[PDB]
Amino acid sequence: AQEKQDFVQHFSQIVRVLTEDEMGHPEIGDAIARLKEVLEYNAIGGKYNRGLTVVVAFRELVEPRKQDADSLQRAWTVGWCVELLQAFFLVADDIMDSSLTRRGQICWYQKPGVGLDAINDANLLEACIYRLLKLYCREQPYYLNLIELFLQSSYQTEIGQTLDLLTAPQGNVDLVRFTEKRYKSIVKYKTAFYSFYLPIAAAMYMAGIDGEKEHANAKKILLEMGEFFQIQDDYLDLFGDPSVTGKIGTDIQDNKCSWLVVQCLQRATPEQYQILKENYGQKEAEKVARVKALYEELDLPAVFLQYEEDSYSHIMALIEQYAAPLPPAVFLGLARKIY
Amino acid sequence: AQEKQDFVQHFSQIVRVLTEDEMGHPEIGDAIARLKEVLEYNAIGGKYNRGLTVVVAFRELVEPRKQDADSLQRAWTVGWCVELLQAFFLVADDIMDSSLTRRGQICWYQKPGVGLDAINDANLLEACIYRLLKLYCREQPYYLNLIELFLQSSYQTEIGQTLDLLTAPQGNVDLVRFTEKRYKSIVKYKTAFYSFYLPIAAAMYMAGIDGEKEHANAKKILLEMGEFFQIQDDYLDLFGDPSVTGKIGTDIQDNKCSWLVVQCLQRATPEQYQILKENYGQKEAEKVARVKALYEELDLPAVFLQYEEDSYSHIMALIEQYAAPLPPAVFLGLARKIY
Ligand SMILES: [Mg+2]
Ligand SMILES: [Mg+2]
Ligand SMILES: [Mg+2]
Ligand SMILES: [Mg+2]
Ligand SMILES: [Mg+2]
Ligand SMILES: [Mg+2]
Repeated sequence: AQEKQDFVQHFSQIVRVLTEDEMGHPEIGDAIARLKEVLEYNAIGGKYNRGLTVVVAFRELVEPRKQDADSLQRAWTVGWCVELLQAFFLVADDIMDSSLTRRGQICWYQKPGVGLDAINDANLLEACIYRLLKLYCREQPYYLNLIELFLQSSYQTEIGQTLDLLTAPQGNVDLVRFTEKRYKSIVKYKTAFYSFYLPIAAAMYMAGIDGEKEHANAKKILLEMGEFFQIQDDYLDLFGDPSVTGKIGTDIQDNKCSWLVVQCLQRATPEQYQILKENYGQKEAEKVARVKALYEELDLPAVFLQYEEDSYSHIMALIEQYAAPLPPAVFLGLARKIY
Repeated sequence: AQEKQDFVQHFSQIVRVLTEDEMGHPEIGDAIARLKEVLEYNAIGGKYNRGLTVVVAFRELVEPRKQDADSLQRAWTVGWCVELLQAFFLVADDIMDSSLTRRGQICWYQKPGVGLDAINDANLLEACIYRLLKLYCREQPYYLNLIELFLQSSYQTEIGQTLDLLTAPQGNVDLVRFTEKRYKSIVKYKTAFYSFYLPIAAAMYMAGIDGEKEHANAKKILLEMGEFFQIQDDYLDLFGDPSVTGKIGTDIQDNKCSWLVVQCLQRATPEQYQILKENYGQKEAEKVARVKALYEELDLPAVFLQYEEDSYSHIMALIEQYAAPLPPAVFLGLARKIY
């Protein structure tokens, strides 16, 4: 896009401000050096889809007369705050899941000499958000709105992550917990709210669009798009092409409440339920092959393609009905890239 | 005191509001049940010194005409927010230090079926603070002041905890890192700011006392009292009577940048430095006996008693000079209980 350029470049000033700006407090140098390393390792390396969304939406939503360099700089900073929310979640999630890599890189907590100290580094990444907001936006009228937005997004992501941990406890294989309401509930709180609501809502407040109806309306579209994003992600984990996706999938081995397995449990005969009690969550490849096979027997990819078409119409209907007074392009830009 | 009563009782409504109040969202019941268990296990069981300080100071600072039931209830809620900040730090710190117990109880993360999931429970306890503030204080004029106070206290505690992790890395025995400036720096950020500034400053904002000079002045007294509190705590860890303290100390075994060992390193001859390189951080009891012995050879407890008297005069001088326009009783209440 026309913006990715400026977005990554501005990370350097984000880092300058967060480290240079306690330079008149030398006794904390050594911890501020470490915060620089946490930031650099964890905030950089993604695609920045969520950060950039804030910027794109800011550009589509704020009257061009009010888009000076200072404004823009604030929008780039809020974008980065979304990225940092992200980095915080991911560093913590990787520790909890005992992950090895992320973005095909070694997980921060696995780096020699980091280990569980990453719990504190993860907290710091979260703290940094509110530092940047204060530094860049304290005089703006949407300041407190943004602060509350970021805290509510965290709470919701956390409540979502609880549901996820209660549903899929590693070692307590119980496919009984994997219902569709549960599934949709986890996605909503854990993924959709911060991934699809947070960034558009942030741009909105920056634009002065702060009414509860406007936000209720954007939220309806965006949680629905988040649910599709994640279902598509579950589907693609197994049936995607790794070269295209950049991802080699392991949902089955990791015991996930994937959409695929919810669907499968709704469509299994008892023999199949047991075939799935037998192979769900084994590293061994033939056990994994066996589950995939079961998924294909029951035409789950045809189910997915059907779901993908229905949901596309549904989102477009939602847009026609709830976008206004926002430009529909704000939503459709995102629909086009996810679909 | 005349208040402890009401403070613990009000925890029940804190819990009601944080769990009943998403009762019209059933799909998240099971996670809200878990949040209730996190709250109950981790927020209860301390002495509540920091929570109660908010309440005591609110009572000493707000004109009695403005202390209705609603006001008081808000002060009890902010007290609890300080307790929850606490609980958040402690649950996370125990995971990072691999602690077994706290408050002679099993650490939350060690409870069967919790483990590293406690990272998310700890984050939730933090989120709860901002939920309570919104629920109880959003219409008050000090709302945003409090929010910023709690976020800055966290950032500072975290930066402090970084310094601590960089200074005393478990397995990288290097007494070289344990200087006095370092020591004082860790205490300040890691302990004093949230333990002694946060609660008085919170009561201040609730009282309308929001000027930067007033807060700079309270901070001077309170960081100084925090430094004494912690030095006294380091001293008592080893030389305190466990029956009186309720604590059996293990700073030496756990490789701490204790005040005792900073002092010792300033007063060691090279033979002694090596005796301390030999015994600092061993579980084995005679190695511990050996370090204590070395501390007594160099009259560290006489050093401590001297420090305790000097610092007492110093705090009183600080109070005479920086309390106004607050009632000195706000500070002296706290001086009396710590000294
Ligand atoms: Mg994960
Ligand atoms: Mg996870
Ligand atoms: Mg996936
Ligand atoms: Mg500890
Ligand atoms: Mg610690
Ligand atoms: Mg101690």
